[PDB]
Amino acid sequence: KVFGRCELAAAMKRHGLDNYRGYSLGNWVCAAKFESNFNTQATNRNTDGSTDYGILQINSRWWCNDGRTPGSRNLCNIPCSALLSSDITASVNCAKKIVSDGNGMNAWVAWRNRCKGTDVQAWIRGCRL
Ligand SMILES: [Cl-]
Ligand SMILES: [Cl-]
Ligand code: NA
Ligand code: NA
Ligand code: NA
Ligand SMILES: [Ru+3]
Ligand SMILES: [Ru+3]
Repeated sequence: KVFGRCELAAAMKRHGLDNYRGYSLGNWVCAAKFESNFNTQATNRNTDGSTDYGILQINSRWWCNDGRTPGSRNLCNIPCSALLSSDITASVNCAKKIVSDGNGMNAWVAWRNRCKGTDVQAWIRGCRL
């Protein structure tokens, strides 16, 4: 599923991501924009052999099981394919664990490089929320 901007903002809010660990909704929408262009089916292989999955590009090195990332963990206790669903529940619940791990949203390199310190509220501007 390719979400609309305001559609994803609303789904993220319903799932409790708005202001989760202090990160306003626009931060999450901005991260999803640059990680996946709002496409739940996005996958990308990393140089270390792990793969990133879903709207928030969650990595198989630590967070989900894909059966092909040696020495990895599955800290969200989910198959990585669950992060590709049109229903964002699995991605949101796993993202909550990631953002609580110590470094906040810096876990998402694209958030740090493209959203952090910008006017992230623009990503939810105009949305009925
Ligand atoms: Cl915001
Ligand atoms: Cl980047
Ligand atoms: Na957009
Ligand atoms: Na894994
Ligand atoms: Na594996
Ligand atoms: Ru850690
Ligand atoms: Ru930890």
